[PDB]
Amino acid sequence: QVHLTHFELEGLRCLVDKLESLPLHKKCVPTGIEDEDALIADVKILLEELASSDPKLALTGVPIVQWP
Amino acid sequence: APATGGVCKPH
Amino acid sequence: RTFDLEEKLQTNKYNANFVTFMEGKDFNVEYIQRGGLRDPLIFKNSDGLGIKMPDPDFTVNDVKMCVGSRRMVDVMDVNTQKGIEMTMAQWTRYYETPEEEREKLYNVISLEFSHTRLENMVQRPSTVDFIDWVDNMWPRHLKESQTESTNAILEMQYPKVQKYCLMSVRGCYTDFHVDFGGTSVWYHIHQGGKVFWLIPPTAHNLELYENWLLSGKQGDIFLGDRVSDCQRIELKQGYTFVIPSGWIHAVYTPTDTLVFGGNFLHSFNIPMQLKIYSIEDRTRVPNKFRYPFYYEMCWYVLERYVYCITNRSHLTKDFQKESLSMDME
Ligand SMILES: *CCCCCCC(=O)N(O)CCC(=O)O
Ligand SMILES: [Fe+3]
Repeated sequence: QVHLTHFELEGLRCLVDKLESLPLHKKCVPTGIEDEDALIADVKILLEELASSDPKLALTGVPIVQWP
Repeated sequence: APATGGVCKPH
Repeated sequence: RTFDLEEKLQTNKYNANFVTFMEGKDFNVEYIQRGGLRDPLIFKNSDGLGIKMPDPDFTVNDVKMCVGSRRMVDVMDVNTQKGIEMTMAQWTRYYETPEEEREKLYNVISLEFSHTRLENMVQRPSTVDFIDWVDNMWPRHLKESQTESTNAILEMQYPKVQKYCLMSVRGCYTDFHVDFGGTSVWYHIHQGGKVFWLIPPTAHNLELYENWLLSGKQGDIFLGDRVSDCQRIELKQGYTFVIPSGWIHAVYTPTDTLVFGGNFLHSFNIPMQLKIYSIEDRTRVPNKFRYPFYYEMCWYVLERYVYCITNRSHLTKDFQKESLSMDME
């Protein structure tokens, strides 16, 4: 239903792979984060479900992430 | 001396 | 420095065309979504960018009074490319000294002035606010809690890398580098002028760059000779320059100059951001010269994406509550 840019999809897969593969002493999980393993798991599911993003429809002129 | 971060300089 | 910087400024060989001249109105989120902020941009005027600058005759002594005579400032010794420290009042005295009376060439490129009186006198391009990870991803109650106006790491509640004042005397030179964390940079020539040599972040050029850093022979080798392609370009007074993640660049100051600029990470060139970070790690850059709280920020980025798309939060209850309270303001 949501459409990410391929820039973002590629980026987020790099990011997840990166953070997941760091050892504990370099992971730097911040104090606001609850369960970093469940967050990772969720990003992986999300990227599979968003893999068919339509590049046209993603060009909304508004970022996905904004404060309400 | 206190440690700093976000200092712009080459190398 | 055993290469002649004067011939690097005179030769016509750095003749690549990498920069796009743009009108401010076309620099929007749609443009970023479609292009990924991959191309260096110059805005010859500020129409449509949404910037604000101080008064056009603003002096270094004015900067000093806004941040404090006693603020410690990192200064670069141009001859060595090493850092020293002095007070802003001492920097001001050096800067107001006539050219012939200055013993050495020093440059200030790292004065971050958020949470000082100068902060509200400078506003960056609007589009940057929409995509900066600091503004859009970092827990807002942390950012708002910052009181320290220096870059003291124990006082820092967020990555304080958003607004820098650069003060450069004629003849200053900053050797080739990539901005910290793979940040993109906006850079506004308030007064004076700068000459940049720009080198694209191809896999080959980034290997050369790392190898050049690991060799320790940066005084001996002008990097812009060692690469495939390099654009030398002049920025004049009133121009605003945007430098994408990973671009290798060196800068010369032909006249006394004052610049306002700043750094941002964004969601459209993450792979390059990570790549730069890993060059810093391998070449052992001290944390002082790096993006603060880099991986922490990356965790928060993942959380925001998940939350905004699925409505499932991976923040602690207490951070959820802090965020909810702010949504209600
Ligand atoms: C990190 C501070 C914002 C960007 C300006 C410093 C810098 O990295 N430069 O490339 C400019 C160097 C200069 O003007 O001498
Ligand atoms: Fe730079």
